Amino acid sequence: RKPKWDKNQITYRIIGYTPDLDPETVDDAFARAFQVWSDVTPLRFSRIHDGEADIMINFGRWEHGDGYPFDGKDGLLAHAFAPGTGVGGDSHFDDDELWSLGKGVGYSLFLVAAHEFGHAMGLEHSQDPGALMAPIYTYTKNFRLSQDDIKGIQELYGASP
Ligand SMILES: [Ca+2]
Ligand SMILES: [Ca+2]
Ligand SMILES: [Ca+2]
Ligand SMILES: [Zn+2]
Ligand SMILES: [Zn+2]
Repeated sequence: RKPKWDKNQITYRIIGYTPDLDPETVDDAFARAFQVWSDVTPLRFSRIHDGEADIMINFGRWEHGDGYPFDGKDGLLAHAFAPGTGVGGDSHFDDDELWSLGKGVGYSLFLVAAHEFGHAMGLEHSQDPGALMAPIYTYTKNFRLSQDDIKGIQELYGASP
């Protein structure tokens, strides 16, 4: 009934950056976001620096060339497409927002990314208020995956070796 990736080897590339954080910190917040899923499944993520990747990462504001617009400060935060060719799997983040690692003021890039990557793997929203896949953003200092999230991703790719 649902679409998923054919093999467990997926590539990704950060083709656009934001002015709000150091490039090395951005690369780290994105890798940490992928690991939350690879720790409970057989999935493997490899970063490439040339050519097109399975999951293209980017930033944008308002219409950015895909029919699905953003909306300035606050409101929508980001979005991702289901497993598919071409644009499928791509994750876009709104740059009218202030990205940080939570706290002071802004939205945690690590938290929003972990959520969008669940989409790129084939997950939908969850009715569980405490789930990472819930539709609303909530900041928490000590993050941990809920049973609901673990149960859904393992249903699609199996459990961790
Ligand atoms: Ca917005
Ligand atoms: Ca893609
Ligand atoms: Ca910004
Ligand atoms: Zn987009
Ligand atoms: Zn979502």
